[PDB]
Amino acid sequence: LYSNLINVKQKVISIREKLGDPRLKSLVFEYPAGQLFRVTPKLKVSMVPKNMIGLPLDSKSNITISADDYYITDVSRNVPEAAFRTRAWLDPVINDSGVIVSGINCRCHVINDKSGLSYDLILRKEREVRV
Amino acid sequence: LYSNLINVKQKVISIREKLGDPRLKSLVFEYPAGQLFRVTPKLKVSMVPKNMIGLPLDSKSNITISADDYYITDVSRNVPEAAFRTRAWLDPVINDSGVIVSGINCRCHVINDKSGLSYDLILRKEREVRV
Amino acid sequence: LYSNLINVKQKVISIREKLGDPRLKSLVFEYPAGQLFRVTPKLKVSMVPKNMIGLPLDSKSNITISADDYYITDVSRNVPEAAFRTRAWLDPVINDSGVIVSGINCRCHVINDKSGLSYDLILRKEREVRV
Amino acid sequence: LYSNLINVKQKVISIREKLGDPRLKSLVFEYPAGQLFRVTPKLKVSMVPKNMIGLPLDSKSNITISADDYYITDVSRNVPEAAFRTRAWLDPVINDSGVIVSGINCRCHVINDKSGLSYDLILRKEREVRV
Amino acid sequence: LYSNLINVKQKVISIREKLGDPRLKSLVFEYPAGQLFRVTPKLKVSMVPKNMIGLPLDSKSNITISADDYYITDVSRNVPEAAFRTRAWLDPVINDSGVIVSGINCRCHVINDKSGLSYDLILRKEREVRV
Amino acid sequence: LYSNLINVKQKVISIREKLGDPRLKSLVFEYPAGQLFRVTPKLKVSMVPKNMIGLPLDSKSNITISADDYYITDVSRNVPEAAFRTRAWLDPVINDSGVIVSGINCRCHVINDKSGLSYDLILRKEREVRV
Repeated sequence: LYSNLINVKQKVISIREKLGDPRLKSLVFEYPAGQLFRVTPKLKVSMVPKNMIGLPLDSKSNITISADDYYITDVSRNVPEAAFRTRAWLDPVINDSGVIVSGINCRCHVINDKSGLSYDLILRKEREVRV
Repeated sequence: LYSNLINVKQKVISIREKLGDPRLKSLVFEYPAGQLFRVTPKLKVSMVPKNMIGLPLDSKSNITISADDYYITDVSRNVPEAAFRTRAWLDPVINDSGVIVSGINCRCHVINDKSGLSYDLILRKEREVRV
Repeated sequence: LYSNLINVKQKVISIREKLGDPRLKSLVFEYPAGQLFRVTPKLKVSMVPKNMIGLPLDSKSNITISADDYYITDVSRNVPEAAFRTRAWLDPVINDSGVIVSGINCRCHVINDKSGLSYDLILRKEREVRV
Repeated sequence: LYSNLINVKQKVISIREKLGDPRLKSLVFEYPAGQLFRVTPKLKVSMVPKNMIGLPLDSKSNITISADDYYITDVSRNVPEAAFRTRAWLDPVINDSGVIVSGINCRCHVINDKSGLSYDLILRKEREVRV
Repeated sequence: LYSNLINVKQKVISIREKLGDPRLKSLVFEYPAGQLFRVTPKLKVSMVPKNMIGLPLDSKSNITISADDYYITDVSRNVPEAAFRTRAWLDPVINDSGVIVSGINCRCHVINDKSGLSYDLILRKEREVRV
Repeated sequence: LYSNLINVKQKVISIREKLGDPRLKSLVFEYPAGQLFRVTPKLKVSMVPKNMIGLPLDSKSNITISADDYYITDVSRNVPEAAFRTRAWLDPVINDSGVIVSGINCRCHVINDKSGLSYDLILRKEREVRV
């Protein structure tokens, strides 16, 4: 069916969090304009190693940076597609208010959507991060 | 035989649309001069990730673009070959008239025709799109 | 034996034409000086995708072209070797005379002869074609 | 569980040191500010071959160096993550004091953390080493 | 033993010539200073495709050439090693005298000697050939 | 154990020399300062093909050379590690004295030590050789 398949995939994946593994990271998005959208499972993510590159703002400049990216493997399709056009945060903290203080700032760099029941995406860290 | 094989392939593939998967996208072509040709199955398509490149209009210019392409896997051979020389639209909308208002503009970039009973093609998005 | 093997290979391959597949293309050569040599089987051929390159006449010029090539897989060794040094035509038309009007002009670019009983060759389209 | 799994992995790996193999090297870190953190198992490490490169301090200079790196395969996750942000020493010697005299100076270059129960890391030798 | 193994390999390979295949080419060398050394089996050889390169005499010149090479697979180790330092001829003709009139001129470009009982070598055609 | 394993590996490999194969080459080192260290087995070695490169003494000069390297596969770990920092000779001749007259001069270029019971190394020929 592909409709209940994504939801059952979320239910079966929710077993992974009951086992304490350190690869699990909390991902949040800001899909609506002002407030946040959180992925339900505390999914796992790997880190592709860094590469030393020029600035993406101006490539032919003295300022250079290291591009750091994260590889998120099992992320449900139930999340809105337009969420991927908005900045994402890995391990964020929410206060008493609706804002976030600390976390690791990332932007969706490349989408892999070959599997029909889950997305898989790589997201690049911002050049300036909070923590 | 290869004649009825393409038609039976269309009939068996028409099962995929009865199952609700999000990878299915509607493809239309404009093979005749003025009006449209629609592929029968609501086939699936993947997105190859973007690459930052110079302008194809003038390569050695300040203006740069991102080349975005789509990978259409199961497309029948029953479609006319000359349709591939005309612009294509992914998820288009047809009004009361014969024209299209909105959709994602693409052009056939590379043809893979190794299989004798279906085409497989990658089509590059236009630099300017409607939606 | 390798002598009757090529001829039996031609006989068994002649079954493929009795089945209507669209990958079959008629190849002709002009091996003797003035008249034509036609390969017996209506063999199949794939199209390797195009690449944008400079002119082979002068590489460091403003004029650029797209190199288009065809991959012919099952072609018998019974054809003369020296035929491969002459221009080839894919889907040609012969009139009442011995000349050809229309067809797709190609030249043998690379030979693969690893198999002892058939050639396999890739042939590059001419920069100027008839149809 | 993933909690006792890392500790049992340390216990089973502690068998490797009871067998005398020469690939085993002692790794120490300086995770707290001033004193040292030693990995429990005398784990094995391979040497990726050297490459001749420019200076990382100034790339477009006359001074060039050879980048030498070590590939540490089985290293437990029980070590603090922040230890990887501090210099590491391969085969170090500790005196009567808390300082180290001799050893091979290295810095964590790339982290591979695909396995959920062990890290695997490559660490680049410093340009100036003690021994 | 490796001594009789090469000779038995020559005897068993001598079956291939009794079967008429077109991949068989006669190779001769000029290992002694003035007269010729012929390999015993009429071994087979494939043609790696051509590449357009600058002149090896002067690389940064207007004169360019195409490097054409041949891949000789089954060649016995019984031939002297020093024969490979001398020019080789594919399909040569010997007259009534000890000289050769026609043939395809080649020089040993790269040696593959991984197998302990046969050589395998690629030999590059000379820029100027006889036929 | 890994201690007797290297010695038994030397004993079992000493069978290879009792069979006459031409890939066996005698390797000697000069690990102590003045006299020689010979590897016990007459191990086999392959030749990686040559590459045309600039001078390693000055890269941006008119003088160019061909880098020739040898791939030594089965070499025991019982040899001292510091031997690899000294020049090596393939097929050397020892006179009545402790010096060597003729042989093929090589230097350890890259070490592969993934296997815990044998080294495997590639060693580059010197630009000037004796024979």
